[PDB]
Amino acid sequence: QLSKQYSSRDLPSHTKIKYRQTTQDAPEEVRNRD
Amino acid sequence: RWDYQPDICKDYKETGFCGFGDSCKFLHDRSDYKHGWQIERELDEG
Amino acid sequence: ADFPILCQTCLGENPYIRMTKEKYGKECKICARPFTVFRWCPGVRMRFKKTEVCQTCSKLKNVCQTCLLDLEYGLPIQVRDAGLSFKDDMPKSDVNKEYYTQNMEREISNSDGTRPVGMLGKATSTSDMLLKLARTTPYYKRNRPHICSFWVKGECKRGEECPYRHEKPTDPDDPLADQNIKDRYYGINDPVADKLLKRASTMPRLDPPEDKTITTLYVGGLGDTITETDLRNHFYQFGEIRTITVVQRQQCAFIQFATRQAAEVAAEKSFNKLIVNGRRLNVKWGR
Amino acid sequence: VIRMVEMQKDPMEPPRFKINKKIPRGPPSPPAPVMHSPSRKMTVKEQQE
Amino acid sequence: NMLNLLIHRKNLNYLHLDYNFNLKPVKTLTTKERKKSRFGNAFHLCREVLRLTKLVVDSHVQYRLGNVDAFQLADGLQYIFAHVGQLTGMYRYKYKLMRQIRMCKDLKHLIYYRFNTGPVGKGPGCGFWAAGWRVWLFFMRGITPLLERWLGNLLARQFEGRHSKGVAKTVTKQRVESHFDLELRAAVMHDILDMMPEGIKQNKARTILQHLSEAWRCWKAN
RNA sequence: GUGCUCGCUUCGGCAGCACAUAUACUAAAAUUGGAACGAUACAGAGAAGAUUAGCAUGGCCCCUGCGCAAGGAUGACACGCAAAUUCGUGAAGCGUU
RNA sequence: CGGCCUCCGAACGGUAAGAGCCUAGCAUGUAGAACUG
Ligand SMILES: O=P(O)(O)O[C@H]1[C@@H](OP(=O)(O)O)[C@@H](OP(=O)(O)O)[C@@H](OP(=O)(O)O)[C@@H](OP(=O)(O)O)[C@H]1OP(=O)(O)O
Ligand SMILES: [Mg+2]
Ligand SMILES: [Mg+2]
Ligand SMILES: [Mg+2]
Ligand SMILES: [Mg+2]
Ligand SMILES: [Mg+2]
Ligand SMILES: [Zn+2]
Repeated sequence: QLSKQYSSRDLPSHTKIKYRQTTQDAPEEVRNRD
Repeated sequence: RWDYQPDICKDYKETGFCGFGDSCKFLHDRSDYKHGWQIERELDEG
Repeated sequence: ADFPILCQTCLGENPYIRMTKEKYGKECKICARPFTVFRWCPGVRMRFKKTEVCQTCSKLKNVCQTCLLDLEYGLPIQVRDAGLSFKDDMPKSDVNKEYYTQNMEREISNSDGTRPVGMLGKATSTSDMLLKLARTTPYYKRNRPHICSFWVKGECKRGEECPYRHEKPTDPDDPLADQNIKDRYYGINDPVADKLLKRASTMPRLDPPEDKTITTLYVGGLGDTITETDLRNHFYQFGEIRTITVVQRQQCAFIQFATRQAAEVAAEKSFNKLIVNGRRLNVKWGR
Repeated sequence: VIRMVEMQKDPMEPPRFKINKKIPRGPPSPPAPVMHSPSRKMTVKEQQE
Repeated sequence: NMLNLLIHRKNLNYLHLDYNFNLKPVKTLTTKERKKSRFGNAFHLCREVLRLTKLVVDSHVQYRLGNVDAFQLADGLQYIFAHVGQLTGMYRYKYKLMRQIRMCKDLKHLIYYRFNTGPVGKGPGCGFWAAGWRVWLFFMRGITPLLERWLGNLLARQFEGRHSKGVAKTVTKQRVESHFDLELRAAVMHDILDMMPEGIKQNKARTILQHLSEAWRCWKAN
C-alpha cells in the first residue's frame, strides 16, 4: 500500500555524501594520533 | 467571460440587516430582479 | 503470490496452462484490499478465469481462490465445515472485519505456506459424509459462458461468436440462481448448501433398531469368497464380537456383538461400503 | 508447467483504490515479564510527607 | 473533456466549464458549495494554459477555414503572444509570469521601433512572432514538470484520498507558543510527577500542573 | 495463399518442397448495487453577564488546497467527573491475648 | 563629447454548521449452477 503522492521536498537533492578527506581529519589519522 | 456571481449580502437582502454594517464587503441590496442567466434560460426554454 | 489456489475443475485440462499475472490487480472481496490477479485460460472456447480472493483470504478457510469450493472435498463451505462439525468465528462488520483481516494477515505471516491456519487441521477428520458428498469427475460445465442476453432476445448478431451460451435462461425462481459471492464465502444461507444438506440427509445410511438386546446384526449380500474370520476382521477390533452366523444358504451374515456401540461403529460405518474383496454387504440389526 | 505473463499497466491510469482507511492499532506483543526487585510499601508517615 | 470529467466526478453539477475555458456557475451557490467548489493553482494554471493554446489553434482554424489571410494570421499571432497578459489571466496563478510578460513587452518595443524605420505606419500590420513564441515556449519547458507534479498529486488525492492520518505538521509561527507549552508541561509530567514520586496513590500530577500554571501567573504579576 | 519442382505434366487438376504459426478484462449486453451538500424540511453557533480574536491537544470524523503552507464557526466532535475519598461495610488471610 | 528613466495581481481570511429525506448518476459487468442403481 504505497501511495503515489509526493512532495516538493522529497525531490532528489544532495545525492553524494562528502567523505571526510585526507587533510581534514580522516578516521585514519584518528587511528594514529596522540 | 461573464462575471457570474454579483455580491449580494444575502443576510441583508433577505432580512434587511447585515451584522457587519458598513464593512460588509458585499452589496447591501434588497432588490429582487431577474438575473444575468435567469432570463437567458427562461427565454431559450420558451 | 507464487500461483493461484483452485480445484482441478477450475484449474484446467490441457497439460500446458497459460495464465497472465498483474500485481495488485484488484480487491479481494474478503480481505477487501489489493491482491495479485492471475488469469487462466480454462478450456477451448471456455471462459478465461481469474484469481478471485486474497491468498490469505483463502488459507483462512482452505477453499478454492477461484472455484470457491473446498480443496479436499469440494462441497459448499457451509457443508464442509459442518461435515467437520466446524464452527468458525470470522467477524463481519466493517471495522471489526478490517481489524480481523489485519491481525489475520499478521498471524498468517508466521506460516510456512503449506496448509491453512487454525482449526483447519484440528478438523481434518474428513467424515465419510463429506467423502460421499464429494463429486467424482470434473464438472467442467463451469467454464461455459453466460446467457447472451442478445441471444436470449434474438439480438446476438455476431454469428456464432455470441460471448455467452445462447441457450434458454434459467428461471431465477430457482434457489440455485442468486447466491451472493460474499454470502457463499461466509457460509451465509447458501441454497446450494441447503440442497447438499437435503441430499446428504436423504442419502442412505444404516438404520437403528428398537430394543437394546437386539445385538444380532444381519449383513446381506455375502457370497462364498468370505470367511468367518474375515467377517471377524471386518468387525473384530471395532469392539468385541460375541458370535457370527455366515448364512451360505442365503449369502448373508449376523454378528452378535459384545458392545452395542461397537456394533454401531462397525455396522453404521460399514453401510453398503464395507468392501472387503469387493462385495456389497448390508449392515443391519438382525431379528 | 505454466507460463506467467505480466499484464501491461496502462500509463494514464489514476490510482485505483481508496488507500486511507483508519482502524485502531493491532494488539501488541506477548507482554514481557516484570523482573522487578521486591517493592516496599511506604510508611503512612512517608506517605504524608 | 479532461477538466469537465474532473468537475463532474467531484460531483460539482452547479459549475460548468465552457468552451473558451471559462468556469461559470449555473446557480447561486450556498456556502457549502462555494467552499466545496474552490479550485487551486493547479487546476487554474492548466485551464489558462489550455486557453492560450486554444486561442492559437483557433486563429489557425480561422485561417484554414479561409476567413482571414496569411498576413492577418501572422499579425493575430503576434498579438496573442504579446498580449498574453490580458487574454488569459495566468499571472494570477503563477505571478512569476511577469518575467515573461516584461520580456515580451521589451521585444515588442524593439521590433516595432525598428520595424517602422521608414514610411511604415505604427498600426496593426506587424506580425513577426518568432520572439514571443520563443519566450512562451521556454516558459513551457519550465512549467511542465511543475504542473505534472501538482496534477499527479491532485489526481492521486482524488482517487486514493487525502491522508489526514500521518500528517506530522511542522511548528511554524503560530504554533510556537502553543508548542512551547505542550512541551514544557510534558517535560514536567515526565520529570517529577512520575520520576520523583512516592505519592503512591495517583500522583496528583493534574494538580502539580495547576500549581505550575499559577506559579507562572504569580511571576508575571509580581 | 505465394513460388519452384526439369512432379505428373497438360497449361485442368493432383501432388511434393519451401514459406507463412496461436487474437483476445471475448459481450453491441444483461445485470447489480451507492452516492447528488439538491430539493424538502428540521435543525440552529466555544470560554466568562454582554459582544467577540484566536493557536493548539485526542481520533474507526472529514472537506478545499500541489502542499510537511493556509483555510473550512477557534472546521466538527470532545461533556459525568471520576474519583478517590473521606468515614464507616464486610470478606479473606497472618500474629497476640 | 556626452549618454543613467523602480513599479503593474490573484486566492484564503466574508455572508454558518448540521442529521434526516428522496431520487438520477456513479460504480458492477463478476463467481458459480444439482446426478444413480
Ligand atoms: O499593449 P502592448 O503590447 O504593451 O503594446 C502597446 C502598443 O503595441 P501593441 O498594442 O501592438 O503591442 C503600442 O505600440 P505601437 O503599436 O503603438 O507601436 C505602445 O507603444 P508606446 O507605448 O511606446 O506608444 C505600447 O507598446 P510598447 O510596449 O512598445 O510601448 C502599448 O503598450 P504600452 O503603451 O503599455 O507599452
Ligand atoms: Mg460567553
Ligand atoms: Mg485551522
Ligand atoms: Mg470569526
Ligand atoms: Mg474564521
Ligand atoms: Mg480545531
Ligand atoms: Zn452587510
